[PDB]
Order: sequence, then structure tokens, then C-alpha cells
Amino acid sequence: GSHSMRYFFTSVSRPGRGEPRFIAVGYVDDTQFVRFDSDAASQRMEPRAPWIEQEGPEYWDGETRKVKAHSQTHRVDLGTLRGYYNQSEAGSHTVQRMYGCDVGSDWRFLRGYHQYAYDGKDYIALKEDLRSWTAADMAAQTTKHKWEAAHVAEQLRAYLEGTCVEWLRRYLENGKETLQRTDAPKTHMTHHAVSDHEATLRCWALSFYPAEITLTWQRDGEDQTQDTELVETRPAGDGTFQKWAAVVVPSGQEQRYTCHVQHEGLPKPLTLRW
Amino acid sequence: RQASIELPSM
Amino acid sequence: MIQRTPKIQVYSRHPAENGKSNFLNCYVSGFHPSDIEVDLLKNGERIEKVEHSDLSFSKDWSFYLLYYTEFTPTEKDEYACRVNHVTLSQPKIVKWDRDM
Repeated sequence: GSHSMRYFFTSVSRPGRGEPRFIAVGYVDDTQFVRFDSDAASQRMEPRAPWIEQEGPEYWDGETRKVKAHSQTHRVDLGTLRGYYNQSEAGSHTVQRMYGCDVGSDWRFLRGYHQYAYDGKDYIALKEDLRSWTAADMAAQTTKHKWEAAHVAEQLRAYLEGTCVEWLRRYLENGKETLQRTDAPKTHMTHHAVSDHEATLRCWALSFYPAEITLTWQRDGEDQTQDTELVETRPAGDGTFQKWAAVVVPSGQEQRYTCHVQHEGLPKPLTLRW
Repeated sequence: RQASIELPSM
Repeated sequence: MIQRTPKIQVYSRHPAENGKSNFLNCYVSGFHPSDIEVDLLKNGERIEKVEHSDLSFSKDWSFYLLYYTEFTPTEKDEYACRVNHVTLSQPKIVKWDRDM
């Protein structure tokens, strides 16, 4: 199926409590593979997946150089944004950046991204065409004009369509045993009497990878959403994911209800009943 | 692998 | 500035078995700003040895973190997660349910 590489960067000012803190993380699909924390012991980009340990010293030096340079860029950005929004030097503020690329089942380029947020909301984003910018508000147009002048979009396009896709393929190969695996969910249903009048049916999916899954309830083979609860897909901590979906039913009617499970690791969807 | 691009000031 | 209150899930890595070691997780998501305090509680008391994932965020820019500790489920012990954030007037406590 499809794959992605993404980098996520967060900088937070803390005036009168030192200089800003900067954290960077890198993912392939749902698997983190690198981190950097400006306040941490190593002062280097660090591995977080086994397959990245195959990279040599020049890689670790270059990734460290680039991430430290980016941390300095965000420090400057924080001061500028304060000016743009006519804010005081006293409050804490947050800059975030994300970029990366998606590829299809054939591992060819599908889409690229490069976008920014200030204080929890959109600031500026490279459009899907990888040639123009969308400014979220009036203040952001000033950045748009500077970045247009610099012709940075051309450089970003070259990376997103080229290096990004090639290194994603590299990692997928080097970490094949884990990244290209499909762990189908282990499934089960529980029953609990909430009262004499109603019971809860809970349909579980455990130990699966990748994160993408669909859990749905039907009554008499018709889709049911009313009186259901579906939790956010969550990490188990071991590289796999968990999810459940529950429905509250009248006592004596449990047999009408079926849970349906769709996942990449399942050739055909699963049906569960009480 | 990260982009080898220094972005301009905002 | 946009602020968003955390969602909270408390749960085990593996299906709980009394007397078998496991991991206790607290997954906090959908929050902004990133400053957050998270404790895992055993019988109302803070657990000392708690680790967490590296700060990351979703498509909507909201943050998420996993806090975790190794533990062994027993009959005499009740577990919980305690969270504070700017969006909350007081810490929010979520008790662990083995089937949630």
C-alpha cells in the first residue's frame, strides 16, 4: 500500500525562563525513526528505530547540522512573529513546521507538504502544486512576499519530488522486516450489563500495524452509528496499535448486532457477533 | 533525510 | 492564539492478567499549547519511574504524548492518570478500566 515520510518541528518561547526549546521528530508511516531535543544530553540527531542505525557518521553529522540550523531559524521567527502580531515580549508563543512526502503502492510520488502554524493555527503553507503559497491571514502575506522573492518553493519542490521520495524508499528497504509488515488485528467482543434494561457490546482490535483501521457496527445488517462509541486509535507502546468500538443495546437483543473489521492485514473483512 | 535548504526569515 | 483541551486514554499494552507484568499507558492527545503535566497513580500516589514519547503533533497542529510505566496488575491495586493543562481549572483524573 501507500507510504509517507514526515518531519515535525516545534519551538516554544519562554521569556525570562531562558531561550526557546526546540524539538524535531521524523516518521516513516506510523513509525518514529529520529529525534532532536535542543535541551537534551547528546546535542545530536538521535536514532529511534533499528534500521536507521545502518546510516554512517556523515549522515548523523549532516542531520545534526541541518536540525541545529533549523532550531536557529525558529528563534528568529519567534521574534519576528511577535512584531507582526503586535505582541509583548512577555508571553510564551509556539511555532510549528511540518514537511514531507507521500508515495503510492508503486512507491512513486503522490503529494508533498511544507507548512507552518503560529500559536495553534495556520500561518503559511505550500500549495499542492509545489509552486505557490497560501497565507492564512494578513500578517502572513509579508512572509509570503519574502518567500516568493527568495524562490524557496523551487528548492522545496526539488526535495519533495526527489530526495524525499528516494530516502523514503531507502528506509522502506533497509527496514523491510518491520516497515513493510502488516500485522492484522487480533479481535474479540465483550459484554457488560449496564442495567437490567441495557447491555454494552465492545468490539476490540489489538496488536495491529499500520494504524489505519475501520470498525463499524450493524444492526440486522444495516449500518448503525446511533448509541455507539468509537475511541481514537492509540499506540500500545510496542509498535502496534489498538482500537475499540462499542454499542449500547436493549437486553435480549444482542444477537441483532454485528461488528465489522477492515484492515490492510485482512484479505477479507472480519465479522464478530456476541 | 531532511531537506538541505536554509529557509529565509519570516 | 488557539487552545485545545487534552483527550485522555488510560490502558494497558497487553490484556491485563493478575500477577503478570505489563505496561500501563496514558495517551494524551488533541491539546494546545504543548505544556502539560501527566502523572500515573497507584492507589492515589504518584508513580516515580514514568517515561514518555517525544513531542509530536497531528494534521490539525494539536499535540500528542504517550506516558508509560512497567507494572504488574494485582487485586489490591487501582491505577489512574492525572493530567493538568492551561485549559483545565483543576487536574483531571481518569481511572484505568481493564476493558477500555
